[PDB]
Amino acid sequence: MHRKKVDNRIRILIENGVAERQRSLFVVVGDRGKDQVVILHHMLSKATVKARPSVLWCYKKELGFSSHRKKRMRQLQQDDPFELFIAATNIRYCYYNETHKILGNTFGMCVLQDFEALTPNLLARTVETVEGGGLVVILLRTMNSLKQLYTVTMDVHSRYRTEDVVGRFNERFILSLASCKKCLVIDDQLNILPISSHVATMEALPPLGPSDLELRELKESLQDTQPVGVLVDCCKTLDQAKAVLKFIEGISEKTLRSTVALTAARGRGKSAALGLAIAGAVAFGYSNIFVTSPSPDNLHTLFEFVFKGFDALQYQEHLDYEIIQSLNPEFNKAVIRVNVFREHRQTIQYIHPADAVKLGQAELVVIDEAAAIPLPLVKSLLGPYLVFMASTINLSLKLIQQLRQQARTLYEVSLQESIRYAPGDAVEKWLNDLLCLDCLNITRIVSGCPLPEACELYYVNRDTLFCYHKASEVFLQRLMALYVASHYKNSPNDLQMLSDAPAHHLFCLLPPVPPTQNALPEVLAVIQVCLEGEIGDLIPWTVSEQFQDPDFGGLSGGRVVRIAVHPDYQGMGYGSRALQLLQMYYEGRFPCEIHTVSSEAVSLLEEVITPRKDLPPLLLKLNERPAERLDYLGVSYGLTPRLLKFWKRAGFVPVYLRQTPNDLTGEHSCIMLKTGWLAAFWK
Amino acid sequence: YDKDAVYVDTHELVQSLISTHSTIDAKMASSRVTLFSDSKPLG
RNA sequence: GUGGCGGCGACGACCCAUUCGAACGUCUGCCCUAUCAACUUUCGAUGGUAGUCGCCGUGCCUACCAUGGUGACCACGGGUGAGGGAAUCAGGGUUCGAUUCCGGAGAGGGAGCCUGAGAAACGGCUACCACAUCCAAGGAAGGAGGCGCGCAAAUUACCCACUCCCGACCCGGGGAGGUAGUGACGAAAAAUAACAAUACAGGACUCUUUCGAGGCCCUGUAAUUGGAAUGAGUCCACUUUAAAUCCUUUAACGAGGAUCCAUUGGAGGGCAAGUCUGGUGCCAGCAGCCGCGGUAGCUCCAAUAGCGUAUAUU
Ligand SMILES: [Mg+2]
Ligand SMILES: [Mg+2]
Repeated sequence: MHRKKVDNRIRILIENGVAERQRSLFVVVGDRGKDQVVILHHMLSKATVKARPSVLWCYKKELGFSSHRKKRMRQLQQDDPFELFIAATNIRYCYYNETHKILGNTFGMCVLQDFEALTPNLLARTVETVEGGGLVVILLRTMNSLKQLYTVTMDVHSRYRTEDVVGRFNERFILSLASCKKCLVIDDQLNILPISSHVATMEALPPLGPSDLELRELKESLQDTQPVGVLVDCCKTLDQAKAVLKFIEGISEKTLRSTVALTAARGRGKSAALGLAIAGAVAFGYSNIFVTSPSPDNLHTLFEFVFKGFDALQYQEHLDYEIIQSLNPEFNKAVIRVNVFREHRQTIQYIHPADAVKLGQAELVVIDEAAAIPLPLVKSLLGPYLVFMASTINLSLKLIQQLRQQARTLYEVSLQESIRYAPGDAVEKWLNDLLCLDCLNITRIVSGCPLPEACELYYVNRDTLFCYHKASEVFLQRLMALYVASHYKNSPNDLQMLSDAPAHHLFCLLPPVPPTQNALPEVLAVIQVCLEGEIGDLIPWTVSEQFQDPDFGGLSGGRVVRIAVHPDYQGMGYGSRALQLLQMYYEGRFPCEIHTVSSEAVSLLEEVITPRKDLPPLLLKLNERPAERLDYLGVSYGLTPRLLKFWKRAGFVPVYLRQTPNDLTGEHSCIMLKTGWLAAFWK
Repeated sequence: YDKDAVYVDTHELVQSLISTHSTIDAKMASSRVTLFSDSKPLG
């Protein structure tokens, strides 16, 4: 029967990835994409020899097939390859909302069915679980996604947006596909779309890593010095072994006060290093050990490597040490208490973080997920004993800064090598820059301009911000680095709010600009304003419910979402300057979109080799843009002394303080307002 | 698998998508931006 | 005229009778055991009155009474291959005949519960106990036989055409039922040829411990020759049957070395420039598809589609 030869570039891509232990990405376009993933999965099974791959299916609301055996038989009541595919492969189905469940486990291949509902939180969690040479497949079934893809390739500046929400993140995702090396766009027929500009050159590698070579050497060299050597034997990556040895040398110190810190990102073995470190203490004469975490369920991998490290070096399951489990329905299966009596009596007990008492007789106490514990509680746990601290990457930095200033011995290590896949993966590197989950290690110092006098606020354009041009990308990276360096909790979803959420505006103050400059001016401070009321938010409802004021709610106002200044320039008053300028703008003291494509004109557009349409400017002066009239200004923040002084100096009057403190920070949210109705609220 | 090639057993827009003389990366290079509403284009 | 009279059917309906029954009694009659002689009142044994329950009569049961009931004429207790029987009809060359009738119980294990004329249900449910399955881990659904002998297909397929059963019904359904396979444990009948003719030779055959005695109306020849018969096989067509196979008819091919080639067991003959062993020069035993070179189908006996060996045995 007639058979269609497919481009070898598909098979070349798969074969190289499994050999290099690096993931690859596929974008299937068309409504029949569910058929294509079947063929793509089968090619993956041919390449990999370890085992049959596992498949992760993520959907938003609706799935075409039943996924239940008995229901699908009745529904059918002549042969389809897809129906066989579902019954054959070991598929784990998850929701977009319920993506937290699949955080820990590992899957061979990941399928993202619904493109339009993609969220930065979703992308980080699903791709991380893909391991080795596995595939990440994203489908474009909806007709809207096809024509959005169609418009951008013909003209980079031209974009198609129906009617509300612009949705720049999806456009940025489409544009970012070209930069990825291991990305291959495909049709419902097994046919490549040639847009990556690395696709044509793709070739097979001829038939072992630098960091791995030392780890084999360290595993051989440390056989002389053991029980240290046995611990690094159980290690999988080199960086864990370096963390293990620096842990045990801190243990061997004859010093009452010493601190060793783990600064490890997700995907890098972090609980594994702690688990071997605990076993190393048990191998030594340490007797009283305490482990602290927000929940006992959170630490399950920790005790496993303690269980694993014990198994390597004697410590039979019942002859030497005995485990005491939770014995409770809530927080089940957690081993709070473990006792090892081989060498005199040694016991390890999990305790609540709010247990400064019961810590009088402690030798080693280890804190886990230290960022999740309220900061004052951490200080109580320091004590006069040895402390191990592990905090996940992606205030704690100030606390270790105080420790570095000191008394306590300080040891710092960071984990940079992923357990699941090999370092240098194109998929991971592409994902990080797209999500902007990385910050520059070194920031160049610049001259300080006069603080209260000669700084002018500017209006940043949202549309030309997110267009993937190099100049906009760098300023995008600069502003977020200042934006995420704030004390405010950082989530990757914050990008989508700046990108998609309406009634949100970005304002930045810049140094006094001479005529001739370099590519990009330095940014000192940025303020994000969300417009509320007449022109649905925390402020309109909380005020209305508590004070029962009918006239309120018919007024027009905005709130400050985030205000931040560069850490080096902090404390000299750039923030106060921005607030004063913004008030003049909204009071009216200052004297007062990219080309959309018609629905029927999507096909009418032809290729424009050199872009001609003028892009809107990045930053606009306040005088150029008209201003809305805002009656009041508001702020909502967790009440802290340093901000309490600041906002009072800015003229904001507190109107509400929340009764119950936040669980993570132990801070009560405070709402302040500034514009006689304020006086009534204040009394 | 025959060790050399692989054999296995709306559309107008994709046919246009297949036939693109300039890749999107090449399109990106020509693009330029203007800051302060008047300046030398950075691109 | 919101007149008056009407036929033939269908379904339901109180009660009586009848049929199909079902259920408690009466009488009559059961195998072995006395080295089981006394038993019953060991949660009533016998009976009286009143009552509960039950379809009804009743120690069936409960209250209140009497002290009864059975037994050498064998009570009571214990046993008893209690696949085997029991019967029935039909028959000239002795019957390789045929068929039915049952003692109950259960539905993973013991209890409780629901319907109906009829079940303490061949079917639902709850609790407990024991199993096992799926899952996004929250919850959900469940009630028999083959091999172990070098060996696992009926553990199936077709049909309600026959016999009968259920239903609202002349017609629907029935794994009730009917039809269809392998087979040197065995038993029975039977092919692998028959009929003529010619030619050439001179010797058959019985008895007999090597001499010999009898004797012929024919014998042998891996000789030739002739045209009649037929089935093993091949293969049309009906008939058969719910459809088909099988049995019975039947058209056309199908024999000279008729090579279209019967076997199993016993006992003998024949041999070289051949090999080995032992002697009594030239011999004897054993045996002989093998030699110098060359590689392009003897005879006799016994049983006969059947015939031997080994162990034990009579
Ligand atoms: Mg026979
Ligand atoms: Mg003849």
